[PDB]
Amino acid sequence: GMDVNPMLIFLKVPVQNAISTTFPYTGDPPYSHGTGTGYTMDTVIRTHDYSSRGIWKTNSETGAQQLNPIDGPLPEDNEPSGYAQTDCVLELIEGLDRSHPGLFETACQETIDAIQQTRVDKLTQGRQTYDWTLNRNQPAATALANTIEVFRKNGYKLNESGRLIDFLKDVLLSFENDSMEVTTHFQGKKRVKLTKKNYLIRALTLNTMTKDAERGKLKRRAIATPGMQIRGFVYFVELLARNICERLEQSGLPVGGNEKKAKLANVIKKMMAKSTDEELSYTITGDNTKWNENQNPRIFLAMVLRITAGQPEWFRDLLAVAPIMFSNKVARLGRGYMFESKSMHLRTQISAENLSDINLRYFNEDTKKKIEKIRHLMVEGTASLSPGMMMGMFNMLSTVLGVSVLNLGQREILKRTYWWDGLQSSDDFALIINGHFKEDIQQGVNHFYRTCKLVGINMSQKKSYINKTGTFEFTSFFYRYGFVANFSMELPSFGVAGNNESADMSIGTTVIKTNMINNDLGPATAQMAIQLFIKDYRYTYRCHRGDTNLETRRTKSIKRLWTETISKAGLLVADGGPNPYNLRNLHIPEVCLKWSLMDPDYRGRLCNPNNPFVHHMEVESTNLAVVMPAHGPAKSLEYDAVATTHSWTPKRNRSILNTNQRGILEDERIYQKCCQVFEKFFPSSTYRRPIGMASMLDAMLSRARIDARIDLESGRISSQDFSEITNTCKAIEALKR
Amino acid sequence: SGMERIKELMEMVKNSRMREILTTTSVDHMAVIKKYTSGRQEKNPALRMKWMMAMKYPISASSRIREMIPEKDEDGNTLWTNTKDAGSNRVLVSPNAVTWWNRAGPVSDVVHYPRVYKMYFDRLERLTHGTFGPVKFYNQVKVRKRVDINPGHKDLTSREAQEVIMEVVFPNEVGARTLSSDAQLTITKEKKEELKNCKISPIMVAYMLERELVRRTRFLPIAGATSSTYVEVLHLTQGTCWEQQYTPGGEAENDDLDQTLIIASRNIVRRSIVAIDPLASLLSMCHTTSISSEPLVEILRSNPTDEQAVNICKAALGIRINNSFSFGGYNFKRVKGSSQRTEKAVLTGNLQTLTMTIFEGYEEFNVSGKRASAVLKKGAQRLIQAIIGGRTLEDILNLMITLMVFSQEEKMLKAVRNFVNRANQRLNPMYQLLRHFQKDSSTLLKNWGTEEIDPIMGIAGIMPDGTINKTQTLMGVRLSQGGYSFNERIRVNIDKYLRVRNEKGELLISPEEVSEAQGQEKLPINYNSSLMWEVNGPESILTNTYHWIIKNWELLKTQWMTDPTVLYNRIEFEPFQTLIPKGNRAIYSGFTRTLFQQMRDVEGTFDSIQIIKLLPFSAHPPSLGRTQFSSFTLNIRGAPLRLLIRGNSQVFNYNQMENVIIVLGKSVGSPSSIESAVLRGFLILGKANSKYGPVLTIGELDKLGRGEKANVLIGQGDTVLVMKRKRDSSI
Amino acid sequence: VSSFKANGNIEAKLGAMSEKVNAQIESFDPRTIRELELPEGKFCTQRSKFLLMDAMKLSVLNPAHEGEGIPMKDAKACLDTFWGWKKATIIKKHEKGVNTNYLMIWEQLLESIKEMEGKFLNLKKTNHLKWGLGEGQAPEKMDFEDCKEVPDLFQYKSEPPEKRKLASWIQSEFNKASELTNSNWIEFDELGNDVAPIEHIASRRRNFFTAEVSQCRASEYIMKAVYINTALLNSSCTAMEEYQVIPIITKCRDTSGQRRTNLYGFIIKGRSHLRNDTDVVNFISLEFSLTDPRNEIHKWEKYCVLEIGDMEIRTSISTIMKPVYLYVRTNGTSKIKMKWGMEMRRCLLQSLQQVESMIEAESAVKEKDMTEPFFRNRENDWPIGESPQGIEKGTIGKVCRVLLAKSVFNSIYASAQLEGFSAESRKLLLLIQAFRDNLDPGTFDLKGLYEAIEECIINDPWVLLNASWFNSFLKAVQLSMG
RNA sequence: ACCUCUGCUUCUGC
RNA sequence: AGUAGUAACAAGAGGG
Ligand SMILES: CN1CN([C@@H]2O[C@H](COP(=O)(O)OP(=O)(O)OP(=O)(O)O)[C@@H](O)[C@H]2O)c2nc(N)[nH]c(=O)c21
Ligand SMILES: [Mg+2]
Repeated sequence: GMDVNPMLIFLKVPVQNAISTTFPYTGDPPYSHGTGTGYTMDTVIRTHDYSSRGIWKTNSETGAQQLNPIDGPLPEDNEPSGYAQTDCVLELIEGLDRSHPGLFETACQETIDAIQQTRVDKLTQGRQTYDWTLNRNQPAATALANTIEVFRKNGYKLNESGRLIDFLKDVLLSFENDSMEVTTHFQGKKRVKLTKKNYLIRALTLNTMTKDAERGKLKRRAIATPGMQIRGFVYFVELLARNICERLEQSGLPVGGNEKKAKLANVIKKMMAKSTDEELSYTITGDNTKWNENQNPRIFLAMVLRITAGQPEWFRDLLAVAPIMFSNKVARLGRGYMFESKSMHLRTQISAENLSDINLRYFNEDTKKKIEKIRHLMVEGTASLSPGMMMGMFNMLSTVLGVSVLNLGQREILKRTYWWDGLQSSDDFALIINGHFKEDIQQGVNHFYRTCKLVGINMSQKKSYINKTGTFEFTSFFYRYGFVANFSMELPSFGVAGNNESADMSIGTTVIKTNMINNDLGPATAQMAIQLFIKDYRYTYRCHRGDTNLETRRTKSIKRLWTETISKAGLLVADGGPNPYNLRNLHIPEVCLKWSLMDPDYRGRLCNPNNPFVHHMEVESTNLAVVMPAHGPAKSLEYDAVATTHSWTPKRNRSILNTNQRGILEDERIYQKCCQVFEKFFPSSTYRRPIGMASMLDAMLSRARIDARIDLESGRISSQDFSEITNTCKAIEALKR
Repeated sequence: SGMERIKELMEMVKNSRMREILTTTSVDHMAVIKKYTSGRQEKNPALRMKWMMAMKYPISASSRIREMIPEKDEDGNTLWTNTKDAGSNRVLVSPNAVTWWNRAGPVSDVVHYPRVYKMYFDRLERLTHGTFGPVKFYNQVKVRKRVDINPGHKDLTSREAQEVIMEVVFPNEVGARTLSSDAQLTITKEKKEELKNCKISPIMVAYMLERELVRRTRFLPIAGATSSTYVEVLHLTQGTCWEQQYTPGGEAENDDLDQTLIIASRNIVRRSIVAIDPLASLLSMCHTTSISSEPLVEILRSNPTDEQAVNICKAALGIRINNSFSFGGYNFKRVKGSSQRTEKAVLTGNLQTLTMTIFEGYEEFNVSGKRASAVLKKGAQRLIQAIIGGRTLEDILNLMITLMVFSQEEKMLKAVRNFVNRANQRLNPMYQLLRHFQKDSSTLLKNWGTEEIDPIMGIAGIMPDGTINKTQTLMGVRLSQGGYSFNERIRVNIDKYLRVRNEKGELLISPEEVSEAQGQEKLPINYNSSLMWEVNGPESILTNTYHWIIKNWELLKTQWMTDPTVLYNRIEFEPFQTLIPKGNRAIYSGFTRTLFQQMRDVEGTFDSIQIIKLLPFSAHPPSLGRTQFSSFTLNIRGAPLRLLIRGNSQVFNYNQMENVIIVLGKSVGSPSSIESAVLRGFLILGKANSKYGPVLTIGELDKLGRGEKANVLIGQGDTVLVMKRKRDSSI
Repeated sequence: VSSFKANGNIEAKLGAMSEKVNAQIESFDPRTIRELELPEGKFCTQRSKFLLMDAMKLSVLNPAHEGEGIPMKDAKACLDTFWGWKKATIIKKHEKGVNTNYLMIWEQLLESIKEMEGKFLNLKKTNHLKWGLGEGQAPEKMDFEDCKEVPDLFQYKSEPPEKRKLASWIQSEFNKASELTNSNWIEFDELGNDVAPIEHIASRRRNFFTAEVSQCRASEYIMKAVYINTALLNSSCTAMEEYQVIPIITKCRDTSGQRRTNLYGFIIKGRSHLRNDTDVVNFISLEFSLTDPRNEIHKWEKYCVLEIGDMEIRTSISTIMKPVYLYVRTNGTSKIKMKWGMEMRRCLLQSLQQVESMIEAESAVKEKDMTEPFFRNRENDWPIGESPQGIEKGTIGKVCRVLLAKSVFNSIYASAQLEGFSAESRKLLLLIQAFRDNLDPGTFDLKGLYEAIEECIINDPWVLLNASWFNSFLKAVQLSMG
């Protein structure tokens, strides 16, 4: 009667060396269903509770109730606290300035240069963005377009320069307007005038939603998305902080996996060298609890002013904007709630805005208590949220704060029987504390921990632990006298990526290859991963080998291609061909690998540049996929592939056809039309964005004229063309009139 | 032509909306509206594709597909529809359309494909003509380094590649700025020629040209050769416990070969200095070593590299040497005098401590060059005076700057406007101070000074400018002419200890001058030698030595008991000696052998782990010493690691739970309260005792007496009861 | 801020801050810590989408018949191998269902199969089938203004899950999952030819791997999952209004080498207008078994089990009639669950990567490939189980199958309970490791860590088993220490 | 009872 | 009923 228990393997195998078995990433991760309104309310409440002993004010412009815990009473227990102290923060930042002579000045000068150079279109980069013009989320570029358009209609157009800073100027100046005008589509189109207050509340709004597909957690949590007014200001603050973090050896940001690992190793090595043989050394595997909910905009305002000391006032004030806006932020409360009647078999949606005055009879006890606490914070359908940093976004700048505490631990500063150093990456850290005896270690850990509390950093006492230096964890990297592999973290990336036939083949082989190099994917398993990938690709894309008797919508066409091909080894897998891959050729694009084996006609069709399937847009987004790792944010992935008829694009979602927002599809179609024809005059604009104040039309007319002339006096074109063009140009010229 | 595009435009401008857009959207603002979309980045593309590939028409294609292929195929499949994709004029089509086209569509010619996609096709060529050696199994530390990932680049910056690609693919859209460099121009010519008449999308051409032209890098765990042609196949050549010997097809860069030759020569020199007969040992290794299966001897015969270690090897082999070194692409030959290496700290203009070596002494330097030459004088961080000549004023510029940098003066130190990369890896100091003052002399020249040179109607001058002046110049800078016999290779001789002298008997090179920097070869070095571990590298010296001890432990143990001094002198421990600082080898040996004798003397206090740990440190004629050691320093890649005498360290620890010795994180297998081999002339008895007085440091055990037991802070926070032994152990 | 200069600011406030603000370290000794507490309640019940150990197949050796490959044609050929049919009766009630409806669905299905022509089968929307598939069960949607006054209008039930406690069946299923069958379940697609020596080395190791894994019962489930989820996603997408029948098929090969098609039962897909990735498709599963549920009813709470026939067993000194049951169930899944089920082959990679890393680590120190030694010199060198005597050890082959089964069960029983349990218990594992490495581990709030683990153990059978396994590990480690 | 549209689009940040 | 699990699905929207 033997019962199998896979955990018993750890009797013999050190946990880190079989750590892969503790990561269940072959199953579907948890998803939220329905509203995030409950989590949002939760967060708003918690953030206020942790700062509750501060001062309340009513904001003159928004009327929002605003809690200020800064320089409040000192923490009295180990609960998460927001009572950060300005003078303590400034001491740490000054200590960091001292430790890095000239670093702040340089990082500032690089930011000034960037401010001058940065184009409005930088803001086209980003994901879902709250769009105050629609009071809805939109893609970043669309949100940018909408803000620009509504601005110009209301008389703000410094951004016509094309420089980002001029758009920022427009943003601040927009807040003076008596009555910002937008247009709704009634449930059609209609002019709406926002009160100065309405507009300002929208400008300061974070949209909120719940985070799906996060691993390692029983319960769901809320996240937030800021709008366009703040985004450009955040851009520059974080650029400044990034410039600094890059020169901090204790910063985990912004370096990636291998480099993060190198830097951790370095810091152990550094530390160990700097210690004496008689010192103990311990490592805290450290997590901060309620990071987002306990950092404070007012503190980041202090950090920015201090970091930029001595700099031009225009730049300082520019950088200070983001913190100020965050101090004055509000959260949208989400989609609301669904209600149901058993007796009457019906169900209904209420809005988050409804929560201001809806009868409370409909709600469970928990939710009703939430609404009651939230009500005092509500303003024009939003909840005031002065404390905290719900949306995050100051990753780099909060990292600077954490590092500043690490930097305090130098022996010449402390002059104690202990000292410390380590690495910081947002709300993960590793702390290395040294001293002569265990009681020095405890004291040093208390010093570090209490200092953290004085600046609103709260070490999770449940998630953190301590041991003698030698082993530790940091962001699911496991160190046992050197980093070990964690193959299971990467398991979700083994599959068909779902970009297209061409991209997916290259992504699939590259994933195997990078895991062989980086995550100790053994060669036997790597071979099996090829076989399993090929099978999944064939089933997904219905591109089973041409000699197989599976029935799909594709099989008859692929069989013809098969029977008509001489060199079958030349056929791409997506064309019913065999798999050519083994370990040695994983880095070779399929098309290259089979090039010499292809029937010339097949190759010639496959690679016909005239084909109507490939969708090229821009050099800078070519051969790029977005992948979502198991942990952390979505990432651009470069792949190597020859553009062929397999480099196609799946269809767009069509749900918008049934909505008020369906007009947008037509506007999109027009703009693309305009941009495509523009590119026929200026091919180079798919590589490097063109610059100019000239209209698109004037630019194209001047190009056509000069091109027709050189065409003529090169021989390429006849006179009875050169006439037709220059004539057509003059008609366009007049029709423009 | 330009015929149909203008007709289209005409057409569009007839429409009022489009005319408004085209007239009121600047070129700048086009960047915004180009990305205007209702479509969002798919958050779960894997799921979505699985869902959509079940559908009849999941693919979106240009509407012109409808005139290009049949609506239905021979089998009745609809291939396209007229449904517009949301937000465009593309239409919804079946995957059957893709296959149709691939069997029955318009055939194109593919002459440009190999050329446009050369970066990719080259990979296949290198593999098709690669050669496989065998697989070996061993544990090797793979250290994470930034490495090159794309062979065949042109080492352009992103600016210079952009400029080149604009000239090649879109010449009329270049704008004002056109190409400086001759490198840019010659690339432009070639590419223009190779890609003329090319009908592949200029998007792909530009994308490929950019990938191919710019040196790109990546941070990777890499144990062997770091050249890009090796990085490219790292997945194939390197595993956790194995190496697949392999040689890519095609030629190595001369730069990679030169770099590897220097690394090989240094390794050979450093290994040889610790042998009883250095010259014999160096010659042996020279004669067995190969780089990519080329004999080192042939390389040394035909390679012009002038470097100290390289020149020692050349001397040994009867090859004539140029007694010069290169710095910043210019060959330097010291005429008279000499100087001294000194490690000292330096506050730069950035406000930065950066403590690398200085040269301190009188040194006349003749400096040859591409198009220039000069007669630099140098004291201690001094430019005593540099007279420079060349074809162009330009060629006098490069070298002008190089020489101010090379001087090490305070006026260039306190004139810069970090010392590590982001991974916090130390960088080349007296090469980076050049790189900086390269693209920005400005501060240097206006912080250098000037001088009022006499009429002496011959010696011109250069100003804080680049300008030429009559009887002024920079501080110690001149512009004259002069400078065949600089390049002449001389016959030298070399003694048993690697000292190189000319035929007149004058000392040219000594092994101690050889740079101590432990680099990483770009190409594979095989020493093929009994004097070198099969697995290269300093980390591997550590793991291999301890692995070897452990696996031979039965023999080595009885040798330890019966015949110590033969064990100490074994040749397998000589590589390890190269990791021990020269100045510590003897004292460390003395300490170790004494501890081992105490272990022998005090019976029943045997400890195999302690013996294994300390054994390599025995391998040097011992010196007498009072000093007690709590650790021994090893130098691994420029960084001291300390191995603790008592118990476990990060470098060497025994793990009870696995029952293995772990060395720099790698298992190398496994083999009373009284500790006999930790302090010389003391025993550790066990836990400290307050009933034997207060706690002394180690360096205060000084004045105890036979039998007299103390409490000691012995290491890593422990306090123990020691006793000064009654008898002694001698060596 | 511009004029600020620091002067003891941190030191002053540290000296004003309560000593209750501290990070006191508590020494961590696994010998004096308690086991995890599991929840109490009713016994946990089965929640796989298909039967595991209790499944029964009708199969055809070397299928030839008209339309080999066409699922329904294969299903009829498998059905035709069975002669023991008999009027269906209910023997184990779904207490909360209309047990009559399930009987009638079976009869309807059998009849419709009997009479089908074509390659697909869509069932009539009878009242019994509409009930089973939750037709019309969604409340009618209305504007709030039009129903705000209804007395019982209320927030959707949004409460912690009901707790359930461990039962023995889940460990029993796990044991079976890690066992060898005499069928090869996995057929792999081709590689390019081996050319590099390391490729040849890898293929030898790979063949040992498959020879442990392809015959493992866990691998049968993989193939069941991949087939069921693929067919249900394709059908979900293309036949949204149809009650489509999906036969549950796998194909294997004997150790003799002969092909075999296997029919386990059928699925009836409900309507499938799946929009959000969590949106549910209801389905009915009807699966053959020789297991009598009445012996372990807590395992089968959601099922209605029918008796549908008899199976002749014949040692030709006796012949005995074995009841054939049909396990019938309403169930549901989503696009997100179907997608992951389609990818369950990745479980092979999680197991074999770990096994391979163990072979490689030993190879490094032995300076040679330890594959053949590991797979051939079957010493019991890995603790993988426990009997009443004590810890039992197995070969690397056993390890491969146990790790595969763990991975496969993680996929079948994916949950937020498992996610949080896994992450939090991992810290406790690492603390034990730190003690055994002599690294003097300490905690800041061990009590909090225990609660963080324990709140994740609610009602999921796999999580309850994994919690049990952690405790057994803790006890084993404790026994090996004090 | 019919007809039509929709299957990521009022909800996925850094 | 069932899926699920702190809130949802168990078709939605529009026309007639
Ligand atoms: C600044 N230099 C450079 N140099 C010689 O030129 C050699 C090459 O310069 P380098 O760029 O530092 O290279 P190298 O030292 O080989 O680099 P590494 O040892 O880090 O691999 C030096 O090792 C040194 O012998 C000098 N020699 C003398 N006498 N005086 C000097 O001021 C200088
Ligand atoms: Mg956190």
